[PDB]
Amino acid sequence: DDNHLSIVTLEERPFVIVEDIDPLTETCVRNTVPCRKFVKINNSTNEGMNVKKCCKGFCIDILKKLSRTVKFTYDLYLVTNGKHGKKVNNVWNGMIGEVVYQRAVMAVGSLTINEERSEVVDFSVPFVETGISVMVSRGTQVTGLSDKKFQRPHDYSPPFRFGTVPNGSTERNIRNNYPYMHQYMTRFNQRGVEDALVSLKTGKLDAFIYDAAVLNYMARKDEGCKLVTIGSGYIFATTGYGIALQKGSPWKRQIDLALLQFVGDGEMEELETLWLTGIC
Amino acid sequence: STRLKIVTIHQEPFVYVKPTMSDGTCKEEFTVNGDPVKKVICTGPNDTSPGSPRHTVPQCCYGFCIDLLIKLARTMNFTYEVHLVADGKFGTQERVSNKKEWNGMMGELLSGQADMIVAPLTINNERAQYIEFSKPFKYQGLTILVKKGTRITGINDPRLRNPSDKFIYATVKQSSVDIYFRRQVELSTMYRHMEKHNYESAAEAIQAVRDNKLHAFIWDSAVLEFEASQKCDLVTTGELFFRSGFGIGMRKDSPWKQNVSLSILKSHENGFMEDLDKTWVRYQE
Ligand SMILES: N[C@@H](CCC(=O)O)C(=O)O
Repeated sequence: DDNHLSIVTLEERPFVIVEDIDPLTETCVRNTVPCRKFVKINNSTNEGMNVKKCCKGFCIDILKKLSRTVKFTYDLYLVTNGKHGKKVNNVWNGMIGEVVYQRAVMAVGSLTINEERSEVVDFSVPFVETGISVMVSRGTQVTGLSDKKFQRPHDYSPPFRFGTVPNGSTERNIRNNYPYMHQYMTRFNQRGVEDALVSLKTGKLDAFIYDAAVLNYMARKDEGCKLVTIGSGYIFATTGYGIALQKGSPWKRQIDLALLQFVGDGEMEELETLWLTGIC
Repeated sequence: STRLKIVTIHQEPFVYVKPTMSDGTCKEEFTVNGDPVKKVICTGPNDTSPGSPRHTVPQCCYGFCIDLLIKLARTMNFTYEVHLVADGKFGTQERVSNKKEWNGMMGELLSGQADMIVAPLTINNERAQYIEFSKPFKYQGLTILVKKGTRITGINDPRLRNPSDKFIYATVKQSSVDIYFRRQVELSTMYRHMEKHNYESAAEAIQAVRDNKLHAFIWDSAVLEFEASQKCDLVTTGELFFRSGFGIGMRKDSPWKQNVSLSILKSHENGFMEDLDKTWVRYQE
């Protein structure tokens, strides 16, 4: 009861991967765990149904280890009110919002630790290193986020075409730090990572700016090893993914010690080899 | 209220320690950007040899961690006084007797000799059982320092994993690296080799690699990469075999701990931390 926790996640391969359940036997198998998704009946009603799906991936394996070590059970669900988390008219949506508004005891996923989120939720120790990286076709001459081609894009003719996936930690950082860059970039907003890689590969974008851990993975998997992150995977604004918990959560202490134990015992390295390797 | 007692440790480029001038002040110097180097007076033992008295003298302290302290104190509006850890160590928990005790900066923080550790202090499970760490102010890991020309592939090299007295390697006593090798049973062959050779300080180990008295030094990459960048007779080898971060250390009931972590996050996000890296860590090659 008090040991059985509502937990929220969000698909973002390879950290969280969602699969359809076998119509028979309506059971999740192999390395997967049950995860439900609220799906609307139509757009003229608030009626919806939870759909039973199956979840796996690097962060799901972390959750499994935490459940075993810290001794809790859980009911995992996928967020439908936004994505990772954005404050809109002073109200948090996404995984952060689910925790703030007490619909979830914790959020487990590719959830970036930053200052403004830490004002409304508690974060565990970082368990995956991340930050902001820049993906380009191999050889592209950009030094980093502070390259003038990004900071003063109209000082070049034609200007560099670059964008991010809006409404997450990367856009929030660029909006605050580089106002001119930010208002230029929004015309190149990408709906998601997969769209952005297509845009790069077909020459509609010159650079994609995004979460470092996801971008470095996508570079390792790129067909032909043509797309790279700059600086051999350099990271601006270094941070990590953290488990988000409600402020003052009684679970934070044991989650922190468990994650630190996993790192110190080498258990994290095997998860990295299992989920995050690629040819390039 | 009261000024905070800050404990730190000599560890270039995070903390440099130099004598005061004759008048008891710290010489005015300027960074590689031309800006003044911020220095603080830090007291610490005049004799650092083992088993010796630790009567103290004022000294000058500066570096990445001292710049970070100054920023934290300005942000959260506390005053402070800095001293160097009396026993020269970062901190491990050792059996005494069935008691255990913490040494190093860890022991000073838990005993009240310090109120905050500001140093390249590795966040790990063992220490977090007893103190509060901030979110990391630096992400790094472990690597291996050797003399230029020495070829070892990394942590899985047979000269490490099947050791003999023909190839000596070591780390710093009573450090997080000591803890790491003592903890993992799969590393016990290496741990037993290193226990015969571990050094009292990183500086002494690095000097011993230069003098060909130590063939490999296993230590923090943030430190070893800096050393290699300045001393071209030294190189790192094998790339990071473990990843870990440095955090500010406080007692679990410190009133400052929430805002210390928020300030660290803010500094990563607005480029302050990267400016410190440009000033102190990467600028040579
Ligand atoms: N991990 C990011 C999402 C991707 C990004 O914006 O870089 C977040 O938690 O907001």
